[PDB]
Amino acid sequence: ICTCIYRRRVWELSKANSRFATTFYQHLADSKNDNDNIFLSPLSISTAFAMTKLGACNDTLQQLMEVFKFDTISEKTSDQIHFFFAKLNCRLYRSSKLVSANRLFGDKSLTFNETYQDISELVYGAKLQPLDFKENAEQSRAAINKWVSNKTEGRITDVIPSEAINELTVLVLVNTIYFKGLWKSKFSPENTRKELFYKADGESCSASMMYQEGKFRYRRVAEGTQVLELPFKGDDITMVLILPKPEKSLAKVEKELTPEVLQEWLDELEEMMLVVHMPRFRIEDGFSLKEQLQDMGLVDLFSPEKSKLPGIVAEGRDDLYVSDAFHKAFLEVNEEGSEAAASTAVVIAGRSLNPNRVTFKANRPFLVFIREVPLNTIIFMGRVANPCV
Amino acid sequence: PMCIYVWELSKANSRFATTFYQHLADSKNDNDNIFLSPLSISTAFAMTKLGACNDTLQQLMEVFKFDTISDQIHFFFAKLNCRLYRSKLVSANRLFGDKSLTFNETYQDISELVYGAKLQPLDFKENAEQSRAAINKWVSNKTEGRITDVIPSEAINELTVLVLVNTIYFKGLWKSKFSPENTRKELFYKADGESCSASMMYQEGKFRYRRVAEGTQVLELPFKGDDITMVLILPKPLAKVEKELTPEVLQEWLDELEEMMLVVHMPRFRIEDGFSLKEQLQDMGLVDLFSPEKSKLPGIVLYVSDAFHKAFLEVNEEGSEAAASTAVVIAGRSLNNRPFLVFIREVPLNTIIFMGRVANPC
Repeated sequence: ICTCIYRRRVWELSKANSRFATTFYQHLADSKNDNDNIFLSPLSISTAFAMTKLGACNDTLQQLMEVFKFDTISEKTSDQIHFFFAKLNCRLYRSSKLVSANRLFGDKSLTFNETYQDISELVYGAKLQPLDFKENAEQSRAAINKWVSNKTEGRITDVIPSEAINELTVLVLVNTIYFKGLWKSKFSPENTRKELFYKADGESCSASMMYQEGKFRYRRVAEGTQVLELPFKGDDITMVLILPKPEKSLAKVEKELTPEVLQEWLDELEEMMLVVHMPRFRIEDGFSLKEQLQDMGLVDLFSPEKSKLPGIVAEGRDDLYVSDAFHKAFLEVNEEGSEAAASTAVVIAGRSLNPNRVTFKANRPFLVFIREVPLNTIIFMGRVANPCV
Repeated sequence: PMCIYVWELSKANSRFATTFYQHLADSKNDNDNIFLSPLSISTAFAMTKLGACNDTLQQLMEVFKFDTISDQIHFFFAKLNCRLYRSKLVSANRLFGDKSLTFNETYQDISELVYGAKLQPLDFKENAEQSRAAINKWVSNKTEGRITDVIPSEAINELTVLVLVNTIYFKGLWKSKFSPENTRKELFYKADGESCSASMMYQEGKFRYRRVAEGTQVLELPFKGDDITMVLILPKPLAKVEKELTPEVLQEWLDELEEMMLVVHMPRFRIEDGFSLKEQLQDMGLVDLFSPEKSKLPGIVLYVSDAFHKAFLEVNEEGSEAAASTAVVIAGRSLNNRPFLVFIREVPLNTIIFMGRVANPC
């Protein structure tokens, strides 16, 4: 945009968004078997719900502000949050594509308040779309899924699974962020070799390991955890990997992740000339945020008995509540970046490199982050626990 | 003339190129970068050839591989040169002989018509040093200021008869220029246990590539006229390809190149190298010409005493400039992970004109 209440601005909100991001990851991770891959965008989640908060009141509002940690932005009122999001968004959605598919669908004569409509449209770029859930749920589901697959250029198709929508749904929320980007320092396909990945428990399996030597921001911190930042073409988006000393389990790294120690690691990285080895991997993960969030304190927005949602009116039957909330994420990373494999081979001539150069061999499970650096905003988060094919 | 005893010529020449390289390579150490122009050396000696005779003429015909294609060779070399000097590829040839000696007419007439070589009088007999200093000055002008010292110091003395000189100079712009904005400095740790600073260039584009046998990468960067080209040979992360380099090999590699897209990283550097042609040439077979009691050289007014060579190359963002001379001195006292191969070839006539080894680019 660039030009009911509870209680630079971009730096404050990025911090809030990061604390939620860590906590939601730690919970989601806690819920899972270690050999499972995780990948999700906290920013679409915090953004989708900050857009939804626009219509809530009384206690619903009060806890949205609290679950997503926006209440950490001291001396600010809930309305102020949407200005901060307006700023953050302007900047974010200016060889790095960031496409945000985000929407609130609903209809059984659900009329959104004029201003809800307008601020969602202005600050979040969302449309609050009337969809006939009542008479034709299957076409409604199909329609939603088609809208997302259009926004995400064909990747992320089955957002809304099947049964989750039917002639009883009121409002459903769907969000994702799509990123397509090329590596700053591409790997050459001629040095992609099958090697052994050593799983969280036990199994050795074959991943296609990529290799390159280059200058990257790296540091080896406490308990031998190596942090490494690889960048995309155009130095504002980077991928940060975290690989623990093989004695220490990643699981433990997850458990001790404060956003504060995450930052502390970033400040300890320096440009350094090293040898990189990391698998090519595809991670796709999608889910209903609803149970996860409920368990974290977001109860009232989903309860027909408790949802204070002034923003939306229905003729007579006012017990409007968020029936479901879905989120999917897809990452396919290879030698070129997060985009189409083209056979760009690489020839480096005239480089004699020091022995006793540090090696980075992510051949055992590691965390992944996709960080927007100027804004310091975590766009994606994950754990490549098994890239075997 | 006395004692006779195009692609064909290009082939002959190339066979000498590689064979000269290996003899020069094994006298050097792999830490050394080494640069020369085969074409210059074969030009200057195919010019000295018009004065030789009996066994010397034969030995010259046999190590500069003209034997593979006597008098007609010089017709062919001017034809070759006619198809070759016309974006800056230029040559110059010149004889500097003693002011008092009366040089043979017909010798001088073949030299000018066939090679563009004029006889210029100098006083070797009495004012030797100003004469060698004069020759070096001609070379500088004809190589735009790059080959400056060719003739050493103590080579020309009171008894020097003729100094035959050749010059080639090239300057060309890249078909795809490397942009300077993203040229990166970085430490090159040379095997002499030290870190010297290098400056690498980066670009991405379609280039004729092929990773041939044993994983050796071969890359051909074209210059603007698409006729002169730079070929790089990089080993799979050494001396090996040098010891296996024939004109055959080079052809086969260049034959299986594919137009593919790559990211190229190559250092911005300048390399200069100079050396006496003497021993290598002799034990390649050319013994008689340097050896006083055997050198059958009638046609000129006589033994060759020592030949000297020097060359220059500089690769940069916009293109590269290279230069070389061979100076054959007739009766003057004789004296004197890292590396990749570089070839600057003219494709239509397969003329290797410059050839080298780049090691240190600091």
